Amino acid sequence: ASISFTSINLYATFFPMAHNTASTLEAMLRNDTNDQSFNDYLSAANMLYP
Amino acid sequence: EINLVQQSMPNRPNYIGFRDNFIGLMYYNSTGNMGVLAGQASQLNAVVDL
Amino acid sequence: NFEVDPMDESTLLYVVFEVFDVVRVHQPHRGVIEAVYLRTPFSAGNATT
Repeated sequence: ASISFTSINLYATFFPMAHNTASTLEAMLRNDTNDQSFNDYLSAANMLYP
Repeated sequence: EINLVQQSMPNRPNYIGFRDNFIGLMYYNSTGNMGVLAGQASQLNAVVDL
Repeated sequence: NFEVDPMDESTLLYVVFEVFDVVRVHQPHRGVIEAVYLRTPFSAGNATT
């Protein structure tokens, strides 16, 4: 079995929204109290012991 | 009587040893044969090879 | 201390120590993204390139 890669593109999809509404959202999320925060679903240290 | 005349000359000197400091005897800078220095039970490599 | 059944083949034990793994992403300026990674009772010893 073998594989080869001919062309990898990146695709993106952008929500159309009015420019005045868009820039208001941006200005709100460049504050430091409006920082996004995420967590891993399985938050763990993963250890293998023979 | 033909093979009374033959010329013969020594083979090339061809010294074979090891390398300068034992180069290429330990994998370095190879991902897939990376040596690991790790803690007691941390399970974290303290060697990163690029 | 774990006690397990014998098995003829080589085996591993996979122990998961569940933590909080949190990233707090701030973008404060155009074309800039920043992040801080907290991990609690098994903090990141790495911070590799």
